[PDB]
Amino acid sequence: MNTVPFTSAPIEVTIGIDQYSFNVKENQPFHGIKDIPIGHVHVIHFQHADNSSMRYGYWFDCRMGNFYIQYDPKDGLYKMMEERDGAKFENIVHNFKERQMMVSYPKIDEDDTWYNLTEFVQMDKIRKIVRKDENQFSYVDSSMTTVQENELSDPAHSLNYTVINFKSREAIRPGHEMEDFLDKSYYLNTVMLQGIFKNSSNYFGELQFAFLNAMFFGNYGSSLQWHAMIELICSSATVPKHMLDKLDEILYYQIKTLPEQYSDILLNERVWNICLYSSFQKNSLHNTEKIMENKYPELL
Amino acid sequence: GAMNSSNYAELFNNDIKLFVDDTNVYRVTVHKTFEGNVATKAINGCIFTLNPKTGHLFLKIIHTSVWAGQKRLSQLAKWKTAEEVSALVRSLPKEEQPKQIIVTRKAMLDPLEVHMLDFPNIAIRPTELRLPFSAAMSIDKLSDVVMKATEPQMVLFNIYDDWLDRISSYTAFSRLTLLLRALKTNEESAKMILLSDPTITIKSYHLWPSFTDEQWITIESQMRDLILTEYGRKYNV
Ligand SMILES: c1ccc(N2CCNCC2)cc1
Repeated sequence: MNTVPFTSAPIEVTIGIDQYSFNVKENQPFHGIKDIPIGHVHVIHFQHADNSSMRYGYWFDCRMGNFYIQYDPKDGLYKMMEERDGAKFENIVHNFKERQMMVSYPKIDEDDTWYNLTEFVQMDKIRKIVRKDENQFSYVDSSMTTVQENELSDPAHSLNYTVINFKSREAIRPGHEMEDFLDKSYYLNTVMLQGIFKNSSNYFGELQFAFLNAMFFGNYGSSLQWHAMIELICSSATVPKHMLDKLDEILYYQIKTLPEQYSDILLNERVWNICLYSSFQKNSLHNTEKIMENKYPELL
Repeated sequence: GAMNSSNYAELFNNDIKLFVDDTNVYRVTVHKTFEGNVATKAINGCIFTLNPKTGHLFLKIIHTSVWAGQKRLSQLAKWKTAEEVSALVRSLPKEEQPKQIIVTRKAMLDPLEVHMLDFPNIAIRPTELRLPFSAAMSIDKLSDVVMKATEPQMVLFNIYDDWLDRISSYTAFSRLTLLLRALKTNEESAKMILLSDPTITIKSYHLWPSFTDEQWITIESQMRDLILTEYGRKYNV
């Protein structure tokens, strides 16, 4: 189990770790988060008490270094940093644990929620979507726009998701216009899976990462990307049987985890109604359709 | 965006544009089978593609063979329309290609957009006008060429005959839409109006009779009466 120590908590902030969150008061003796499960990516995110605008946070993997948080009073945010002196870091952490000034990552033993949300998410792929190569961790916030959004303005601070556009020369073979537009299998399997992503694990990883940025930061272009990657599968007549089964599981846990009160904005009525009731794969998402109909029957 | 009353004179500016109407592409008669079931039999159709400024009508005849062995023909008809419009544009010299194409039914937007991805600078637009171009098959010579065709065929007509020698394209379009609206509301009466006087003939290379200016005002007045009337007989007013 790993640890993300905090230098201090100078400003009142709600701190999130994965799907957990807790309130820290201004100048409360908080010095970080312990017992973080190794083997998964994680995200630690922040919303200031004073300005609910700008949720922001850091994707990280504790196997890739020793990381800590320290407030910056000039830039006004909790920053993630790497400590390269490992003896210094162990000593700092051990002191903070002895004085019990850390919250414990509160994973219930029965609980596979985080695993199921991050199954295919790799830190190495995150870092290609979020370009900031000097750091091992990746910053995201509410306002970051996607590469495709900028096509329709600062490139260094963009989310470089894979561009998907159903009315593009990439999606549509000359001579197969009606075929390729009504049955996107060519685009999914040849262009995207074989051409760009290489395998469905990398595809599902981007999809899961887009959902999580949408949910934790209300990042609107992430939500667009999540829905686009769902729709491309559902609108393909020919999808590997194992991909459909795994998609159903993926979506099931995203819908289960979504806050009930955020459904109105984070869920696109047209994509979901199409995918569950009209698409080629309308009969292939049994778990997702059952939880959708029992939790958000209004959207449908 | 959408074409409507507020931007109606754009049609007659000097930016090349085409209206595309697909309402006569896929045409059927419905009948009973020997077993007493119902079946359709396709008949020849046409794409109605019209330059409103010049009166140029590129009439692409859709021969029934194009449907043979195909499924979901009403959906296929929109993509076949799109493929043929795209082929037409590609066949024109660059300086003759349209800058906008206006589809009379919104279901043509995606098929046309997809077929025209090679032409990002051609705007594909819908319209809020309820234009009467379905009545094109009530023009005798157009109906005649469609029904006689034994193979796919493109036929090039001026739908304004020689009108532009005397009137503007705005006035020519208004006359055309009035004639077509009349033919759509009551074909028999409309045609009676247009032909009742044997002395006014249709030139061999024209679609409509050779009315003088004064005769056109009479005709146009009679067509308005018809449309208001039939609106009477229809709503009882
Ligand atoms: C499309 C292009 C040209 C024409 N005409 C041919 C007869 N002369 C006037 C121009 C018709 C349709």
